[PDB]
Amino acid sequence: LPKRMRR
Amino acid sequence: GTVNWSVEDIVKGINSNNLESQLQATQAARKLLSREKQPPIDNIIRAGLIPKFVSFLGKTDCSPIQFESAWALTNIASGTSEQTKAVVDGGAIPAFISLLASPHAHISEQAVWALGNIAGDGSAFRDLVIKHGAIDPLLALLAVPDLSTLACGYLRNLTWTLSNLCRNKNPAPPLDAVEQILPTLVRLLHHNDPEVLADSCWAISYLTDGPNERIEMVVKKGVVPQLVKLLGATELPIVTPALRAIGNIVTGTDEQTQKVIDAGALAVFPSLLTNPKTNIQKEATWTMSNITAGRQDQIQQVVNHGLVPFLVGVLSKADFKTQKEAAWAITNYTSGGTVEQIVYLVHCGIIEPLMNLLSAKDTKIIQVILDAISNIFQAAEKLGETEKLSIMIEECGGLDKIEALQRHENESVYKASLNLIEKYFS
Repeated sequence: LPKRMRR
Repeated sequence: GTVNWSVEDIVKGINSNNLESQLQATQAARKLLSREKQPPIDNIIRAGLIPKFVSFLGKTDCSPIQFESAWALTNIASGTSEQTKAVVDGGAIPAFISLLASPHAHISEQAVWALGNIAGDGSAFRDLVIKHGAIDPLLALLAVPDLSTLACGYLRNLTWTLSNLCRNKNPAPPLDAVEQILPTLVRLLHHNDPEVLADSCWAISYLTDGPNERIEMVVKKGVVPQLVKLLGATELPIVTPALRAIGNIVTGTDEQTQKVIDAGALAVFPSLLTNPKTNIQKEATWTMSNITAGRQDQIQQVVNHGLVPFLVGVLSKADFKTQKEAAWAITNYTSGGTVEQIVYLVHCGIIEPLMNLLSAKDTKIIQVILDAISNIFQAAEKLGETEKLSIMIEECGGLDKIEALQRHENESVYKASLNLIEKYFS
């Protein structure tokens, strides 16, 4: 949750 | 087909002087970085592509390459601290902050996301994002009469990025930044989307995890009633951060705690203290322990709401960590309660599960339990009823436990158990 990759 | 290029192909395209070839290779990079099986972030970093992507962020006349490099940089920034650092080191922060002004919602959304990953790395990058001035353009993205007119995924990404600006400690975010952000958080706490609500609650729980001046910044905005309402939600991803924020708040002053009680929180605790999720039971019991450490009229509200039997129940059967928090709740109750209230607590059946817990392999819970026992014995002396309680403790196998604890490694354990044996079991 603190960092999120897209796809 | 920009599907499955090699990094060398990507470098060859990005190094051409052909904006359209560069756009093609940047999209190839993006598709490489958004596969889930081990995206080759380090090979992209090592190829030296980050400065190129960052410069593509400023090609306002080619919005597609803005989008593709924004997305690629977003996914690099999602990685380790070293990878996020590489993005920051390429000058990405002010370029993404400029992109927040873009007329294309998908591009400004991607800049929001990238800034959220950067800030989510930790205090230093969070504060660096704040110093470059991200808060005002972020907040301006939400200056509409009705949040419901914004795209769902857009509003969710903004909320998540804002909560990352609220997150982390040592240091906590700048006071002025928190004050700038809080009115918008309050508005988001009343939105109807579960995910927006969950992330707003997480942000409030971050802001309330600190000293009482931070808690007060939040409580002064009047969000506690709304937090209690969310505490009653059916969606666990909402109840978890609402409960954490409420528990943070009751670690503060007795007047802040009182705001939580005034808002009606205690009426939710029958279901929280029997909640099927172990973490909810643990956090609700932790919250109860910081409420029983309050004033006697607050202990009295706990009693009136019928919550002493629920504390007895969680002491009798629960995950061990929950039982430790219940032991704390009991020792706080007995330390601050009137004799009438301690008597009530014994009448509800506290003694036998307290005794059963003395056979646990955790030193601190044994200290906690022995302290509670001593407090109950002192209330008993105040009533000349120490013999009755001695008999109760002897009748459920407690005396055996205290006597065996006389011979114990910890100093406080053997001292307190020996005190009890000599003062009341002789």
